[PDB]
Amino acid sequence: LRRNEQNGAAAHVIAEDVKLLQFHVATMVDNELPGLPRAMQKSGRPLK
Amino acid sequence: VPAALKRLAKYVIRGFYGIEHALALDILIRNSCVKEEDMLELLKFDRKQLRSVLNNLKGDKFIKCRMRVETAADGKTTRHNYYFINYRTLVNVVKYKLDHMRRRIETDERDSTNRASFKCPVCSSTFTDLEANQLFDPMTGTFRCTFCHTEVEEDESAMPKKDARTLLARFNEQIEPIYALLRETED
Amino acid sequence: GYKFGVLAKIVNYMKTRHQRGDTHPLTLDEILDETQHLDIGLKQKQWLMTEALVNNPKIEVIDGKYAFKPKYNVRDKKALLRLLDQHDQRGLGGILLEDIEEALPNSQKAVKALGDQILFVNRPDKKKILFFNDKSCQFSVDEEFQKLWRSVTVDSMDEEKIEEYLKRQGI
Amino acid sequence: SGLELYAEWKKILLSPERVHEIFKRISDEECFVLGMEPR
Ligand SMILES: [Zn+2]
Repeated sequence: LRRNEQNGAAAHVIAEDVKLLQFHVATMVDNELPGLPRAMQKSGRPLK
Repeated sequence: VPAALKRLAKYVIRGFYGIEHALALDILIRNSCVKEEDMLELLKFDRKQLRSVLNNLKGDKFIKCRMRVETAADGKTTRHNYYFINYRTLVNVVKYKLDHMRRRIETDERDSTNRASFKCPVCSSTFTDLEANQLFDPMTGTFRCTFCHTEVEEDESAMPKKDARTLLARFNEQIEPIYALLRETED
Repeated sequence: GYKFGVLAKIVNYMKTRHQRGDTHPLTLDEILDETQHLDIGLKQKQWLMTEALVNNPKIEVIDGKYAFKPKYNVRDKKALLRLLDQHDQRGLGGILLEDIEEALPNSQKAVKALGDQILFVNRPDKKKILFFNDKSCQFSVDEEFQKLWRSVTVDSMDEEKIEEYLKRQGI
Repeated sequence: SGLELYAEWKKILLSPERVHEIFKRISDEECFVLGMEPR
């Protein structure tokens, strides 16, 4: 995200990039969000 | 629409923005209000490219847009985006970009002061000038660090500070020509 | 081809003939001879004469006969510069580099000779779009200036805060 | 919806930054009314 702002990337790219950052931040706090994908550990086992 | 506003908009857009933004402004200069679709055909730009440029022009509020919804001859709904230049909002935003840069001089100067004057190169750990005295051993007669048992040199931390000062006076040169441009806002 | 295949060969043969350097016009019957289309239908003979050989932008009607249109195509450095100038003056838009190359043989010589007079925009597919270099008002500055300008984020600010700064600093 | 907020009056997506400024402008006294100790 920092490079995109530094390089003045497309607004939609940042908007999509921000969405992924929001997912991981929310996912780390809680991996059982309502009606949202479960972030596995690359093996089908949901992260705690 | 006084010619002073029209003349400046070209001057500013050609300065801080690429030819793509200037070309779009020319269409709005010729006609007070122009459809988004009409601009796309005239400029022949890509749909995503034009939208990104328009979004950037909307980011600084140089030109405003209004959405008109009507029924086409075949019955399908038509939503046309009409873009028009708002000089009153443009002047305020462009003026805001002056004081920030003008006041940016103070902010940049603080960056140099942040760097520590004394540093230890061997251990690659910044040494506080006061902490050096406590770390300094009176028996040895020269300041040293116990963990690495080597002499310290603060000359290295000196050179980066000098360069940053040139970047400041060099920064001011950029906004000097624009100061002349923005005088057309007040006229 | 019936009603569609014959015309394609006429266009191809005509295009090749011009590349040889024969600017002289050619009649409908004359062109048919070298294209092995002597048995073309009568209704196609009038259709080509009335529609195909006039509506096409590469067919010039001269003294009744038909000839290529190298004038519209760019074949000189001066024409290349003039075409871009008209596009900017009338706001028609840019032209892809590939379109100029086919129209202008050895377009590199003309492009390099004009130099900065042509503005090149690289499309995602490597295609280059040419735009006239309007030298009326120019302003180029150091790279770091834009970097600092980019560092000043403005899309994430509200109008009230943006306008409040003016009175905050007293301007 | 999901992790994104929508504001309608027409409709524009609300980003986390767009909400930060409003919260900063809130006075300490207003927090007491909202049942949240400012300190
Ligand atoms: Zn050390």
